[PDB]
Amino acid sequence: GTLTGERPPVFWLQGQGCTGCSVTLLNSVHPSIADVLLKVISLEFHPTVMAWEGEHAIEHMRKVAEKFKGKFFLVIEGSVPVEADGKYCIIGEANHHEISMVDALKEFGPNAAAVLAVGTCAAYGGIPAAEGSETGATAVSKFLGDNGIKTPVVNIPGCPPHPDWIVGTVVLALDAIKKNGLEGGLAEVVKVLDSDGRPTPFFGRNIHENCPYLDKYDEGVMSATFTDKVGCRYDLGCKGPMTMADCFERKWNGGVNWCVQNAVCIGCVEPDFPDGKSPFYQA
Amino acid sequence: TGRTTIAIDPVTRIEGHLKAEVVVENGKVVDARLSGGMYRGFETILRGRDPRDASQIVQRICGVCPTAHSTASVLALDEAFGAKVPNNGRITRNLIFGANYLQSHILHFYHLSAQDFVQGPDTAPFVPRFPKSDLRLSKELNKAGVDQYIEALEVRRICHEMVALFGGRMPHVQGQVVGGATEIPTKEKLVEYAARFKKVRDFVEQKYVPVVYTIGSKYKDMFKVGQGFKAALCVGAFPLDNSGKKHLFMPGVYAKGKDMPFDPSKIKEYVKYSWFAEETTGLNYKEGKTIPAPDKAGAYSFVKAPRYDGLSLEVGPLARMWVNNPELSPVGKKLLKDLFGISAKKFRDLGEEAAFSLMGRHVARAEETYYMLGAIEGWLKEIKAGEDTVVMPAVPASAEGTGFTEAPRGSLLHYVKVKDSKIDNYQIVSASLWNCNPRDDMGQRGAVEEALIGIPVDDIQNPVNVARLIRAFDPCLGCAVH
Ligand code: SF4
Ligand code: SF4
Ligand code: SF4
Ligand code: FCO
Ligand SMILES: [Cl-]
Ligand SMILES: [Fe+2]
Ligand SMILES: [S]
Repeated sequence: GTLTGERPPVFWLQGQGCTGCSVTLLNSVHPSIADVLLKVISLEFHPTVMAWEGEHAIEHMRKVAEKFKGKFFLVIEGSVPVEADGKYCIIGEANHHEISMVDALKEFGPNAAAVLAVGTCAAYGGIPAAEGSETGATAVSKFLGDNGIKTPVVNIPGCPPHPDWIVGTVVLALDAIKKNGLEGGLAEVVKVLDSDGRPTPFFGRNIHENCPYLDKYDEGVMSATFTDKVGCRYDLGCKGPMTMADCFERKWNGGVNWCVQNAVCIGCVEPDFPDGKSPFYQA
Repeated sequence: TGRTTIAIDPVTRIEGHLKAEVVVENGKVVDARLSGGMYRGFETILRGRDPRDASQIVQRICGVCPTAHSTASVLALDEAFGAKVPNNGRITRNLIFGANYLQSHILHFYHLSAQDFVQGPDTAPFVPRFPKSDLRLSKELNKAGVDQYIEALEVRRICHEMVALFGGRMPHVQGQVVGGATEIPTKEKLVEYAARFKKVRDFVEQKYVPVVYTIGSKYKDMFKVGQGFKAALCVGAFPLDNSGKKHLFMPGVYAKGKDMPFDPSKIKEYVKYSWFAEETTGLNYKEGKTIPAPDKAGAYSFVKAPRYDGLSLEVGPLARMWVNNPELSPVGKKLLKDLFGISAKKFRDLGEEAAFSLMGRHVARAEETYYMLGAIEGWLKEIKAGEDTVVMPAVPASAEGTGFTEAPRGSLLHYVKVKDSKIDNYQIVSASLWNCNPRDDMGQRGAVEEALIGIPVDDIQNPVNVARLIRAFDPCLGCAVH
């Protein structure tokens, strides 16, 4: 990229998020987040990092949205709660009117080029939708479908995702669009999504079948304490067998560790996370 | 001039969802209300689970500060389970968590706060902004701010590599569990941690601490506002031995000009102005309840209103540094003299008024970052490569426990009650809860609400100081509400 190249507009809306999907993106090694922001995309609205504030920030997003109707990318971090008429997530106020996450997704969703549901909360509901919750936390694709909004969705799950999955999905999409235009490009992206909406380049391989401790699993040699790094982690709760992600190879945080080496995989990229992956510390 | 009422939603360059509404009369804020507008309900989501799951689930309160929740949760579980964490595991935990203090403070000052004082490059997300943003720095100093913002993106990423070395990944560590830490530090990985730490130390010492004092010296007016109650809380953090009695930050309360002990039984959470059922008001956390009431008349936040013996207190670096009164950094002492004409040796030598101020909170955070370097250096000397860091305790049928620590933004406790080997109750009283809460049942404002009183708004069309004050507290509304 260059400082003076084409950089499409992106709005980043937080629903019932923890900001961890934003923070994981800040950890991108290559391209660095500085290069992503200054050379790859134009991050026009993001509540955690943008200069302006309040109604002025909302109106800025609305002005860009009008100029780039049908063409901006919409990132969602967090789930969308529908109970209590949307009141469990208010994201702004303008014209003396509060704007719920429900409202915001109904406003901008129809006019995005594509919606990137970043993180398991946005993709699948995640922890806010788990047993014991009461906010009607809803995944992006379901919310949009329920409301008749047909904009394409790509899921980039994880709790959090690896930055390479987020940046890499953006790169995949922008490449496809460069080659084919917007509709042709998005069609090429959809072709490489699995049945859970995930890009098969990153989510197409199972952790367990590629795990360095697979021989130990097959031999029945199981660690009885977390600090025994020789045995397989299955009896300690490892969910690698049920998890589709490339963590075994790219690892985490500049390659310095990953969940299976350190402790256990908790299946954080899967549509049933957390409840279908719990208890975490037994099989 | 008369009244203007200003609503700001979203308040940006904080974490999470916050609305601030202020009443301005004659150029000053005369009233304030803070609203945490997003709720998830972790305290109810947790019920019925294997208690060990909590140390993963609770981290998702907060992707900026997940190590703090991890820590509070495992300490609570350790107590409930009767788990005796090995000495080397205590130290390993401190290395995992301490590295995120560095990350969080650097993120806060540069990536959230610095644009309050620094004009970024002429492209989103640095523009557009208020036409009169009150950006006072010379071209050279402004450029230093931008250059350091950019460098800090790499430094904070390196801090997360440090966290992940023994924590597994970050955000959302795998490496802290009931019973200790899941990965014994190896000699090789301790070399890796130290090498990264050296880079972070150099950035903190040479860039961050000096830039805060230098920018502060161009905004001296910002030490004169934002006092609020001048009342603080610290509950203790980073245990320094296995006794449970000695911590890097020792507990204490400060209010009405007096130091007092911290007794956690004096914490009560009020809900009159919060969206929770009225019958749940006034409960100590050991008996806490979380029953949302999003339509309740008069309420304006999903943040409960915690009070300490009736007092509205603030938390965070200022609170800890004021309560503990450590020596100031060498560069802080020097720059206070050179740039402010202030002679100071220990933190309280700033005086109560300047410490409890908008800019004083930024200074406290920079000083605390420097202070944490020494703690981490100490842990790197104390740790023993190869020595076991975890025990594997059976889940109890019936038990309770409380974990107390200090998140980067302030005091944090988690309380767990286990019945039939499952979570019966789980209550969280977090840092930004103490800072960013609404009025209590007597109408007394939360700490930031009160600190807004007196903030200058000489230009209602560019009311920049309202959110500048809020940002000094490093709010995290995910944590505040959970
Ligand atoms: S997916 Fe996980 S890391 Fe991302 S917003 Fe949800 S809880 Fe946070
Ligand atoms: S450690 Fe986990 S992913 Fe690896 S072989 Fe064992 S069960 Fe499978
Ligand atoms: S190893 Fe498992 S828990 Fe860790 S990031 Fe990958 S999918 Fe998530
Ligand atoms: N730091 C942090 Fe998060 C907040 N507030 C917690 O606890
Ligand atoms: Cl933390
Ligand atoms: Fe709570
Ligand atoms: S936080």
